[PDB]
Amino acid sequence: TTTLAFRFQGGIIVAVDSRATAGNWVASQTVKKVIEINPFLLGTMAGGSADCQFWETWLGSQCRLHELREKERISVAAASKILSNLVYQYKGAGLSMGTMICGYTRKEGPTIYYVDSDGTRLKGDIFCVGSGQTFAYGVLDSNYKWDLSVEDALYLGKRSILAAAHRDAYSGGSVNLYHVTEDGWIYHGNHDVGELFWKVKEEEGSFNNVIG
Amino acid sequence: TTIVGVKFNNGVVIAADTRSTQGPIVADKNCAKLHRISPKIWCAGAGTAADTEAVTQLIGSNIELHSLYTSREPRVVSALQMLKQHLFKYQGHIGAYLIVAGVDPTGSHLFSIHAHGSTDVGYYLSLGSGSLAAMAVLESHWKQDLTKEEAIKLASDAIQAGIWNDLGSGSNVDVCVMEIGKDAEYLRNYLTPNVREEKQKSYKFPRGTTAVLKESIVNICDIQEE
Amino acid sequence: QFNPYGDNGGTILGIAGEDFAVLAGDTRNITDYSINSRYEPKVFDCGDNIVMSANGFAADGDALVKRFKNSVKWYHFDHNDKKLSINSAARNIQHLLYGKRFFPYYVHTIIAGLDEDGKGAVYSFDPVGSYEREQCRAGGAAASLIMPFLDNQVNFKNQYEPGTNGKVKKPLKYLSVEEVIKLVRDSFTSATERHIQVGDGLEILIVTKDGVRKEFYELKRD
Amino acid sequence: TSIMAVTFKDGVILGADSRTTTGAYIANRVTDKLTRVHDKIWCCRSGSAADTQAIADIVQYHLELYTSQYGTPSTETAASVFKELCYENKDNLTAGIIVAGYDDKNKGEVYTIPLGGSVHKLPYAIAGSGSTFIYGYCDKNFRENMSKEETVDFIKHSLSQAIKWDGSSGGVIRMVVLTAAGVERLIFYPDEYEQL
Amino acid sequence: TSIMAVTFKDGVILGADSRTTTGAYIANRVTDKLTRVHDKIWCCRSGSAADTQAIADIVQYHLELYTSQYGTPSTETAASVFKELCYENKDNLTAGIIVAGYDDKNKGEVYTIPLGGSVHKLPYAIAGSGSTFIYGYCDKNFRENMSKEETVDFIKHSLSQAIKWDGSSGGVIRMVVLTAAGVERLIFYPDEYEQL
Amino acid sequence: MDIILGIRVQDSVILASSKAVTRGISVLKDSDDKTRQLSPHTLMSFAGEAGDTVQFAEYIQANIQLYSIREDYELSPQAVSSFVRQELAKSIRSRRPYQVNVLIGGYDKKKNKPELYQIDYLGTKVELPYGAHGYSGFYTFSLLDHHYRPDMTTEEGLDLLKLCVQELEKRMPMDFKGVIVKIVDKDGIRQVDDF
Amino acid sequence: MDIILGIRVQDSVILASSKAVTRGISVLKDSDDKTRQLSPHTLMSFAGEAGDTVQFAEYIQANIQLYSIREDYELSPQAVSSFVRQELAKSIRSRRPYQVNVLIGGYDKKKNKPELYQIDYLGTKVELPYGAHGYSGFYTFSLLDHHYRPDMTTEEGLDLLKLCVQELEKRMPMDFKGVIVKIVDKDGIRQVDDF
Amino acid sequence: MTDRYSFSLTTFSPSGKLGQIDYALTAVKQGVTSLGIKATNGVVIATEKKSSSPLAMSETLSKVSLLTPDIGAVYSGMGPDYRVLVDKSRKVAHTSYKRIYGEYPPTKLLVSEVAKIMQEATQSG
Amino acid sequence: TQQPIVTGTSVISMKYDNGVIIAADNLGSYGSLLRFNGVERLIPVGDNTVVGISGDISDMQHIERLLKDLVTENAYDNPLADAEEALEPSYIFEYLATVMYQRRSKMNPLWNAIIVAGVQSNGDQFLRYVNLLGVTYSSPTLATGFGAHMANPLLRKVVDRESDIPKTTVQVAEEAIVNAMRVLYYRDARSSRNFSLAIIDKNTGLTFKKNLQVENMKWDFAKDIKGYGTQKI
Amino acid sequence: SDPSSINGGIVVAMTGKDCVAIACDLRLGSQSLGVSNKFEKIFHYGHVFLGITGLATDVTTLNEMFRYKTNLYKLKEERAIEPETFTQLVSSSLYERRFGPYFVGPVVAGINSKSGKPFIAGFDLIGCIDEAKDFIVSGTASDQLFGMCESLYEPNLEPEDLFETISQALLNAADRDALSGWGAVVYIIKKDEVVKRYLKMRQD
Ligand SMILES: [Mg+2]
Ligand SMILES: [Mg+2]
Ligand SMILES: [Mg+2]
Ligand SMILES: [Mg+2]
Ligand SMILES: [Mg+2]
Repeated sequence: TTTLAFRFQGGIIVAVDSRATAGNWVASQTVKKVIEINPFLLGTMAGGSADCQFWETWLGSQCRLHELREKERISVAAASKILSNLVYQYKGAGLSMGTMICGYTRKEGPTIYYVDSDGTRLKGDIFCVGSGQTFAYGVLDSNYKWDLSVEDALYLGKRSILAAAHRDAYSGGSVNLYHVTEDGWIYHGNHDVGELFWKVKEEEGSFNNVIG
Repeated sequence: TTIVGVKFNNGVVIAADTRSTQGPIVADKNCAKLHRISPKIWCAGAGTAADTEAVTQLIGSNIELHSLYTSREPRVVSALQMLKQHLFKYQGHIGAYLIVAGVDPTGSHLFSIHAHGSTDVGYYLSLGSGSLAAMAVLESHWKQDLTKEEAIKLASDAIQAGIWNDLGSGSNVDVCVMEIGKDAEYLRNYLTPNVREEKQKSYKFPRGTTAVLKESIVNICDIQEE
Repeated sequence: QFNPYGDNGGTILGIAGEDFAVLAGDTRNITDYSINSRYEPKVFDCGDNIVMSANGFAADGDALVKRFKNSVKWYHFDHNDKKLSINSAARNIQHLLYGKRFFPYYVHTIIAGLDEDGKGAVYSFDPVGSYEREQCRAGGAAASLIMPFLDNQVNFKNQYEPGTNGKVKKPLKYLSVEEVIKLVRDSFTSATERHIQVGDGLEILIVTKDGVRKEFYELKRD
Repeated sequence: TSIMAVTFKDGVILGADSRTTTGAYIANRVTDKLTRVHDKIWCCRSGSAADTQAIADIVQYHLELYTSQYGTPSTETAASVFKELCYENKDNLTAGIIVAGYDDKNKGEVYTIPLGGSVHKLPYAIAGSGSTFIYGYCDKNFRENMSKEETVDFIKHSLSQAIKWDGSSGGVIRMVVLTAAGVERLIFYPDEYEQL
Repeated sequence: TSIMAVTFKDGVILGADSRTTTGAYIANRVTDKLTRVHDKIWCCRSGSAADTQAIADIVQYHLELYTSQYGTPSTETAASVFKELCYENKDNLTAGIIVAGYDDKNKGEVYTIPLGGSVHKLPYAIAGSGSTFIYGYCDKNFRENMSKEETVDFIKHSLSQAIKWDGSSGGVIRMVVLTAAGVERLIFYPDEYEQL
Repeated sequence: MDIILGIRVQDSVILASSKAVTRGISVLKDSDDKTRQLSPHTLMSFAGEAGDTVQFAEYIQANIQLYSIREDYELSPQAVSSFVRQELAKSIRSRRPYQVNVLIGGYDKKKNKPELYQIDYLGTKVELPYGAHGYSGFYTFSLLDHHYRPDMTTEEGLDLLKLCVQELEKRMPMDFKGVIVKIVDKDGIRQVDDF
Repeated sequence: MDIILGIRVQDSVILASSKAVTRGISVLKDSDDKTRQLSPHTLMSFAGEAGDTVQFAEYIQANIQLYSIREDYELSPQAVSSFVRQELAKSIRSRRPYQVNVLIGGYDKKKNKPELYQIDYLGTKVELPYGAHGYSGFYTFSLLDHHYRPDMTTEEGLDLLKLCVQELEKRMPMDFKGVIVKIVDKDGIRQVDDF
Repeated sequence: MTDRYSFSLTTFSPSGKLGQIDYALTAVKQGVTSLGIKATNGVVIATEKKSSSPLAMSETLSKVSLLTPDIGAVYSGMGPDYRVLVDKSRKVAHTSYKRIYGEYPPTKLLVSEVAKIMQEATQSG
Repeated sequence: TQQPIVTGTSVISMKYDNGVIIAADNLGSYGSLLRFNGVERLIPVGDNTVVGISGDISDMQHIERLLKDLVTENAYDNPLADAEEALEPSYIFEYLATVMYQRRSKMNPLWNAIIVAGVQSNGDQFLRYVNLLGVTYSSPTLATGFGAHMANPLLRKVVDRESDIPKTTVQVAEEAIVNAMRVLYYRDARSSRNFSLAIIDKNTGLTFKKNLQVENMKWDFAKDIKGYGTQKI
Repeated sequence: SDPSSINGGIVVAMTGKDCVAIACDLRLGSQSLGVSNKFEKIFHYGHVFLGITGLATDVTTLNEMFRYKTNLYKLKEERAIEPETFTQLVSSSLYERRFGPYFVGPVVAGINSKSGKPFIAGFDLIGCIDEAKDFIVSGTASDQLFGMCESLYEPNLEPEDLFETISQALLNAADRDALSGWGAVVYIIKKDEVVKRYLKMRQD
C-alpha cells in the first residue's frame, strides 16, 4: 500500500494506490483506499482494510449526528478525534490502522490529521503511509511547495504514488486522486499504473533505467 | 500417493497411481512411480519423491555391480538389505517409503520399507496417503492362491480406491507384473479413467496479440570458421 | 490445544454481467486428504434475488449464510416487506462479519445479484468485513489458479489488437450469460486438473430479473 | 507390542503378538517379532522396529562370525552382544529386547535387556506395551520346570490378556519352542485365544 | 494408588491400599482411601487427594440433604451426583472415583467414574496407578455371585499384586464390606498379603 | 517519544522537549510540541508510548482546568504533581497501564519559587533542580552536575541547556530534530522561538 | 554500518558512504571511511555487521593486490565483482557467514566505461546505474528513478547525490553524521573533501 | 606396518626408458593371443581359452567380460590383473558417469577411465 | 478447551433404497488401554432416528441425556407427540448441530463426531454428519475417524452417487457395512470385535441389532510369514 | 525469511510442434523492494536451455556451475550436451546437496539434436525430476502459472502460436504476483534457430 495526503494553497491533495495483497498473492488491483466519509471529509486506508472501512464510515455516521445536533459542519479536528478516541479504547485488541483524516473548513482551512491504531493523532502538512511510503515521501519532499497550482499538486500526488507503485512490490494497480476544497472533495479519476508509467516515462524523461 | 504390492501363484505384482503433488497443487498428472532396481526387481515409492528416486538408483546401481561381480542375477533380499541399511544410517532423514517386489532364483518376493530402516514381509501391502483406501480393498478381496489375472485386478482396484477417495492420489494406474521364469512386464498407464473433457472454448490467440519490445536471433551454434 | 477453525476446501467464483450475475462453486467438501461429500451445496439463494456463498471453514460459512438469510427475513418484518437491495445486503454482511472482528468467521464471502438499476453486481468480502463491488472474483482454494485466467479472458489484460503491436488494447466488449458460463466451466475444469481439493461437481446459480436459476455440471472425481 | 520368553523343563519358549502400529493405524497385523540370531538363540523385539531389526541383524552377524571361529556361542554371549550395542548406543536407540536360547550344558536361559542397556537373567521375562497388564497374572501363574504343554498354555493365556487390554498388541500369537529336539514354530489365531 | 470395588452374592466390597506419595516420598503410609458418603454408599478415591476429598465431602452433603427430604438414596443417585461434579468441573479436577453401595432392592452395585466424568456401571471395577498391573489377573479370576470369603480373597490377591509392582501403592490393604447385615471394616497387613 | 529535559533556575523552570515523531522507519513530523499547559503557571512535558502520552497529558490538563474553574483557584505545582503521580501510580496496576513519563515545571505564586518535578510511568515522583527521562539524563547529567548553580539566571540556564542539547546531538544515534524550549516563571508560560 | 549509496554517471562512478559508527547507545565516531581501494581504478564500499565488514573488505583488498602483483595487471571491475560475489556466496553456507553488503565502483580502462556493482551478503550481484544497501534505497530510489540520466556529468551526479542525502537526513530516524563521497574515473580514485 | 613404499617403483632409466612398463609389455607379449575386428554394423572381440588343466572348467573363467550393456573387453597378459581392472572399469562406469548423467558412458570415455587407472599404477607410490 | 479421555472410535453409515444403516463398535478406549467393552454408541431417538457418536464418551453420555430430555420436552402439551408432531431426524440433527457449533464458539467443545441416521415423515432417507467444530455435511455414505479413511472407500463402491441409492437393497447395504466393520477391526488399533448395527427402514421401521461380532476373518496366511526380510525359519 | 521467495521471479516452459519455448520475468528484489529489472533467469549451454527461479545468489551460482560442467562435458565428449542428459546432470548436482540445498526451481528446455524431439523438464530444489509433456512452471507465481497454462495450453502449437500462449501465460500470472514482473523474456526454440523476445508489460 501507498497512501499520501498533503496541504497546499488550493486545499488538500489525496492520492492512493489500489493494490491489495495476501502474502505474495495479489488479491485485488481495484481496491479503494480513499474512504468517502462524507462529501467534505476523506480518510485513507492503510493497515487493516476492514478496520479502516468499518470505523471510517462509522465516523461518517458520527459526523452526521454531530451536524444534526449542532446545526454546523463538524471540524476536521473534532472528526479526527472521534476516530482516534475510538481506536484508543480498542488499544491492545489488535486493530490495525494508519489513516489521514482530510478536510477543509472555514475555521481551520485545509487540515490533515494522521490517525493511528496506537492512538496517535498528528496534525500535519504532508503525510505518507504504507509499505511504499518512503518512495512517495522522496518525490513529495523534493517537489512540494505551498504555492503549487491545483493542476501541479494533483500531478505531484499522482507521480509520488507512481514512484512507490514502481519500486514497492506491494503497491500498484491504479492511482486514485482527490482534491479537497472548502465546498467539498472533488474526485480526479482512476489512473492505471501500467498505462501511467509509460506515459510518464516518455513525457517526463524519467525512469531511464527501465526499457520501454 | 497410492502404491500397492500383491503376491500371486507364480509371482508378484506392484501398482501405483500417477499423481505427484506440491502441497495441494498437482505438479505432474502422469508421474511414473514404478521404478526399476534391476530387470526383475521393481519398487514403488512414496514420501519425498527425490529420496525415493535417488535411493532406488543408488541401490539399483550397486545391485548391478554386485550382479556382475558375483555372476548371479540380483536378489530382492539384497536390494532389501542394502536399502534398509542405507536408510537406517540416515535415521529417516531420507524420506523414502518403498514397496519392493521382484523375482529371482530364490523365488518371488514382496517387502515394504519405511524411511527409518524397518522392513516388513507380506502377501499384500500398501503405502502412501491412499494406503488406507487401498488396504480396505485388499482386506476385502485378497485370498490365498490368486492367479495372475486376479492379482492384477486386485492391485489396480486397490489403486483406484486411492485415486477416487484420497486427494493425494489420482489420474492413472501403472502396473508391473513379475512372474517366475519370465520377463517382468511393465504396464505403463494400465488404466486411464481420468482423461480431461474437451474444454468449452479454444484459447489460441490471434498472432500479434502480445506486445513486443525487442527481437533478436540467439547464437546457439559454436564459433564459426573463416 | 483446541483449534476452533478448520479448512473445508472448496472454490467459488462470482462474475457480474451487463444485466445478469453468476455465482458458481464446486460441490466437493473435504478435510485434509479425505472427501467428506461429493455433493454439498455451497452457493445459496438467500431471497430477494440475492445469491451468497461463504467459502472456507464450512461451519462459519453455514453460520453466516444462516444469519444473513435471517437478516433478510427480519428486514421484511421491520421495513414493510421492502426488497433488500444488493448494496444494502453487502453493507449488512459487513456488520455481521465485523461483529466477530476478534473471533472471525474464517470465510471468504461473495454475494451476487442485480443492483437497483438492473445491472449485474458481485460483492466480495474478507473474513472481517472489508468489502467491495467487483466485476470478477474467484474465492477459495484455487482462486490463484482462476483469477489470472479471468484477468486475461474477461478483462482482456495483456491482450492487444494485432498489427498495432501494444499501442491499441483489445476493446472490453460485453459478455453474454452463455459466454460467462463457458469461462466458469473452463475455470473449474482447469482448477480440478491442478488442485486436489477441487472436483466432483460444479453448481452455478444464475441471477437475472426473471429470478434465480441453477445449473449443475460434473467434475472429475479423483 | 506384547512379548515374553519362558524357561521350562526341556528348554525355553518365546512368545509374541503380531501387531505393529503407526499411531492408531495397524501397519502390519501379521508381524513376526520372534527373530533368529542363531540356530537355537532367538529374541523378542520391542520398541523401534528399525532399531531392533538393525540390532538383531548386527548380532546375527556377530554370532555367525563367532561360530566360524569359536564354535556355537552361549545364550549369555548372545545377550552380551545385544547389551553391548544397546548400552553403548543408548542415546540413539529405543529397543527393548528379550534374548532366549537353548544350550545342552545350560539348557533354557532367558535374558531381558530393557531401554537402558542393562542385562537381567530371569526364569521368564515379559516386555512391550502390553506387558504392563499381565505382571500380576504372570507372577501368580508362573512355575519353574513346567512342561512344554503347560508353558504353551501359560504364554497363550498371558499374551491373550495382554492383547485383550493393550490396543498396541493384537493379531496372532506366535511362539517359538527351543529344546534339544530342535526348533518348533507355533501359531495361535484370535478365534482360539480370545475365548480363553 | 490401587483401588477396586467388587460385587458379590450378598452385596459389594470396596478395597484399597494405604499409600499416598509426594513424588517418591511416602507422605502417608496408613491412608484411608475408602470414604463414606452415606450409610451404605462408599467410594474409592484416586487422583488428586484435595480434589477427591472436596468432591466426596460435597457428595456426602448432597446425599445427607437428599435423605432429609426423600429418604435413602440409591447407589445410582450417588454415582450421578459424583458424575455431575466430575463432568461439569473436568477442566479443574484430577479425580478417578469408584462408587460402591448396597440397596435391598438393587443389592450390590459398582459405578466407576474415570477422569473424563463418564459413568460406567460394572460387576467390578479397578482404578488407580496400580490397577494397570492387575487387569489380566482380575479379568481371569473374577466370577459373579462369589461368596464373601471368595471376594475378600479376590480383592486381597488382586491388590497384593498391584502393591507388589506399583511403587505408588503400598502399606495395608483396607476393605469395607457392604451387605444387608451392615458395614464391616477389614484390614490386612504386609506380612499377611506379601506371602500370597 | 524521545528526549525531554528540565532545569529549575533562580526564578523559573525551563523545559526542553524534542520535536521529532518517528513511526518506526520514517520521521513523520519534526515540529511536535510534547507539552501541555495544565494551568497558567504549570507546564507538563511528556514522553512514552504513542497515543498514551497525549491521551494522558490531555486527561490531566482537563482535570486541572476543571479544578481551576470549580474553586476559582490555581493549584500549587506540588499539588498538581501529587495528583499526576497518583494517576500514574493507579495506572501501573491497571489492565493496560499508561506508558508515560512526565516532567512538571511550575512556578508557585504563593512561595514565589520555581519547582520542577520528575515523574515516571510507575508513579515515581522526585523534586529536582534538573531532570530528564529515558537516556537523556545519561548524556546530560554529567554536564548539569558540573555547571548547575541554584542562583542561575534564565539566560544562563538556557546556555547550559544548549550545551546539553549539543552533547545529545553529538553522541545520540537518533536524530530528534532539535528541541522546543519553554520557560515557566511568575508571569506564566512562554516559548523560546529561536533555539 | 548504515547508509551506502552508489551512482554510475557518464564517465565515473560515485560512492557515498556514511561517517557514523554507533555502538548501541553512543556514536563512537563521526568520520569513519567505509571503503577500500582494491586496485587503482576499483573502489569498494561496505556495510553490515561490525568487524566482519572491515575483515572482509581488507581480505578482498589483499587478494586483488596479490593478483595485481602476480600478473602485473589490473583486473576489470567485472572480474573483481565476480571474485567478490563468489567469496560471499561461499560465505553464506559457512559455519559463520560474513554479514557484509558491498558496492563495487570501478572504471574499466579497456572498455573506457564506469561500472557499478551491487552485491549483498548472500552473494546477490547486480550491475546497476545506481544502487544502495539496507534502507538507503527506500528513501533515495524514487529520486534516482526520476532524475537519473546515463549521460550525466560528475557534477550533476554529485548534485543528485546531495538531494538523496538531504532526503535521508530529513526522513531517516538515525543520525548517520553525513557521508564521505569518492569518485572513480579514468584517472583513478579521489575523495570529494567538501560535502 | 603402513605402506612405506610412497615412492615410484617405475622410473626413467638414462636412455629414457620406463623399465617396468617395457617389462609389463613383455609379459603381455607372452600372453595368449586376443584380437578385435570392427565391422560396419558391429564389433567382434575374440581370444583362446587356454585351459590350465582339463579338470578345470574353462567356462567359469571368463576372458571376455561385459563392462556395460554396450561395451565389452578382452585381454592378453596376466589374467588376475585383468579381472581386477574389469571390476574397477565396471564400477567407474557407474560412479564417474551413470550416477551423474543417468546413462552409460561412451566407449572412448570408459576406455579413458581405464587408461587413467593403468597410468596411475605406472606413477603412483 | 479439553482433551478427550474415554473415547469411542469409528461410526459408519450409508443410505439404501428404503432407508439408512448405521453401525459402531462397543468399545470405550482409555488411550491405548481397551478399558470398557460394553459401551453402546448408537442411541435411538423414537422409532425413526438413530444417533451414532464417536469421540469423548463423557460428552457422548451428556448428548445422550440431551436427546432423552428432547423427547420428554417434545411430548409436553403435544397431543400429536406420537404422530404428526413426533421428532424427525432433521429436527434432532439441527438441534445437535446448533449445540455443537455453539459449544465450539465458546471454546468449550463437545469432543465428538456425530452421525444422525433416520427416515423422515415423507419416507426420505436422512443421513448427516456433525462434529466438535460444528462442521456439517451429508453424503450417501458417511463415516467418522478411521471409518472415513477405510469404510467410505468400500461403502462408496456400493453407492458411489445419489442415483445408486434406489439400486441398493438392505441386504447388500448391510453386507457392505458388516464387511467394513471387519476391515476396521483388522486395521484400527482402537477397535473391538463386538459392535452394534441399526437399520431404519421406511417400511419395517427401526431394527436395532446388539452383540454382533466380526466373523469370517482371514488369519491363516500368517503362519507362512517369517522374519522381516532374510529369515527363513 | 523463506529463501525461495526473497528475490521472487518465475519461469515457464512449453512444448509445441517441432519446437519448445521457455520464458521468464526479469525482476530481482529484496522482498518488497524492487532491485533489478534486467535479472534474466534463463541461460543456455549449447542448444540446451536452463531457467532457474528462487534465491538469486544460487541462480547465479548454479548457472556458473552448469557452464563449468557442460564445458568440461563438451571437451571430453567432443559434442554438446543433450537436454535429456543435462536434465540428469541437474538432478545429480542438486541431490548431492541433499542436506544443504540450493533454494531453486530449475527448468530445462531444448530439442534433442539427433532425434529432433522437443524436451522440457522441471525440478524441485532437491533434484526430483518432473518430465511433463505439456508444460513446466516454477517460481513465486507457480500456482498462477499452473492455472494459466492448464487453460491456455493445447498440444502441437506452431512456434509463432506457442509464443503467444506462453507469453500470455507468463504475463497474466506475473501480474497476479507482487514479486514477479518488471519485464519478461521469451525464447522460441527450433532445431537450428532460436528467437529471443522481450515483452512489454506493466512495471509495478
Ligand atoms: Mg482435483
Ligand atoms: Mg533410531
Ligand atoms: Mg487388541
Ligand atoms: Mg507484480
Ligand atoms: Mg510494485
